[PDB]
Amino acid sequence: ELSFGARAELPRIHPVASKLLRLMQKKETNLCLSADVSLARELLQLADALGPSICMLKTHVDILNDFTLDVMKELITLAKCHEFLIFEDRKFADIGNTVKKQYEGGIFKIASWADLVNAHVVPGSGVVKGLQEVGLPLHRGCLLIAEMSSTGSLATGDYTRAAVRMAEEHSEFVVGFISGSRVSMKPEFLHLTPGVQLEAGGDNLGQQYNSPQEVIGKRGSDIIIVGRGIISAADRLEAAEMYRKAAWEAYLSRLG
Amino acid sequence: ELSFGARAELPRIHPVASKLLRLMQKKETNLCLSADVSLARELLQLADALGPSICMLKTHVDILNDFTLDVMKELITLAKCHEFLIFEDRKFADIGNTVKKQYEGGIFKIASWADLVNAHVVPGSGVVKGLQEVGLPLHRGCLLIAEMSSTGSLATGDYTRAAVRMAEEHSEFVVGFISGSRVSMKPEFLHLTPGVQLEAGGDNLGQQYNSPQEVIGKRGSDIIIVGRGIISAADRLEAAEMYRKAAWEAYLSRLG
Ligand SMILES: O=C(O)c1cc(=O)[nH]c(=O)n1[C@@H]1O[C@H](COP(=O)(O)O)[C@@H](O)[C@H]1O
Ligand SMILES: O=C(O)c1cc(=O)[nH]c(=O)n1[C@@H]1O[C@H](COP(=O)(O)O)[C@@H](O)[C@H]1O
Repeated sequence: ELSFGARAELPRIHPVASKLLRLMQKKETNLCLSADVSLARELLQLADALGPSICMLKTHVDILNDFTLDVMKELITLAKCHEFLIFEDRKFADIGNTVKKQYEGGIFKIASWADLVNAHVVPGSGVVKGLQEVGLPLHRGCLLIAEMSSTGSLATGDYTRAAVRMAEEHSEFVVGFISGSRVSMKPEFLHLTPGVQLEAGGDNLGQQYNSPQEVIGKRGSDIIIVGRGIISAADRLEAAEMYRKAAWEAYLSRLG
Repeated sequence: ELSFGARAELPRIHPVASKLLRLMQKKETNLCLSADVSLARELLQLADALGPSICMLKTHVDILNDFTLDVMKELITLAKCHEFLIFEDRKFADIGNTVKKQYEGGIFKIASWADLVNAHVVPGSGVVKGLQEVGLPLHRGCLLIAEMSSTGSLATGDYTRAAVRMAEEHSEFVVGFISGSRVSMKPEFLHLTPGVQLEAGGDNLGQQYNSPQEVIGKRGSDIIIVGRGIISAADRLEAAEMYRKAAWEAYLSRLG
């Protein structure tokens, strides 16, 4: 098993994956903040304060009440300052012809500011082809949703295998997965795992939590995605540091 | 098999489904326009001119370059004038806690103007529970994506059966499906079928077309969803009338 720094140099590595893996090793962080807030001011204050602690800030641009492209300009300034990627968790899931417009256009112009986006594999490989026609020219990357954290998820068995095949057949653009575990044996591919908290539990709408030690250490994922475990805490900086140290040590102990 | 008018009166019918079925029978239309345009002025001119020909106007609010809530106010005025429902084809596909905010909030406030939305069933029933916590109080309906029109679709076999079970277990809010065929034997549930053109063919990004006669007449669906077959035509009114007459006669001939 290679370190994040060594994976950053693999011959078939995507440039976006390389950039991410380099800053993970430099900063000793494999934490992605899920910035699930409705106010631009809170998004930007979290990005600035937690920037040093995170490898990635995950957005849902569509829940931001005061979205403007200028808010995202301010977010990019912080991403460059503190060295983290921006991941818009848009979960594209339409035919190729539709998702290309949803990615490039509308009010959000997601491709103009998001290093990474993700997509469901249920519509077939046209979802990836449509996205890649915008994303490849704009030097972006994509994650495929191979497993989900929610109760009743149908992303199991043959579905997960189909997501891995689709990623591996589109390595020019697909850099990894949203998954609960290592699903690809190819080290060029990032595994990002949501549904993470230090304590056992869930929410009232099907979210299920596992710990950083379980998903990084036992299940072999690379990055933890954490929302409420940080966002709902009083001191979001110390919460981010707890999650960072948990995920980083779990990674180190798997490397041996 | 019951007429649309008789289905509108079924004991377990959802109010949104009833409203739709009534106006389908009154206007002799089972055509949903897929208004896949980037300009508000073109969206509203199509809604006004084609309103009399359609039972439903399907939006992708996220590809509209000049979206404002006022554009949607003007769209509702036309929907009320010409009697059609508004369906935002957002394909919600996240955990319940996330989709409730994506449905109610952000810039688009989808629940404030959309009669219908749709959701993928891949995350489990939490996607429906989250949406229904916004949609039930706002008297809205939801369609579940049981089958998809695109090449390589994984929405087959057990997946389609899971979508039908999920719809049937959430009949307070789920009024039907996006499907290629009749998938539910319960007549209270609408079947809407995209991937429709009069001529054989497809697009370059995995879209596959079948005719109105095939999907309404042979496959037993209720409503055709048509985008480019109308939108790319020079005379979009006559194109809409051709699709309306095709879908309506296919429906009548199945009734006998
Ligand atoms: O794509 C994701 O990040 C995602 C996939 C999934 O399987 N589960 C999942 O929870 N998510 C997202 O990750 C975040 C989880 O947030 P918390 O449950 O608050 O930690 C939310 O923004 C979800 O939309
Ligand atoms: O939800 C849908 O309407 C949808 C599901 C699906 O399986 N296939 C499908 O094409 N659609 C949508 O229906 C429309 C099809 O448009 P045309 O291919 O131009 O007729 C697009 O807006 C798609 O996003």
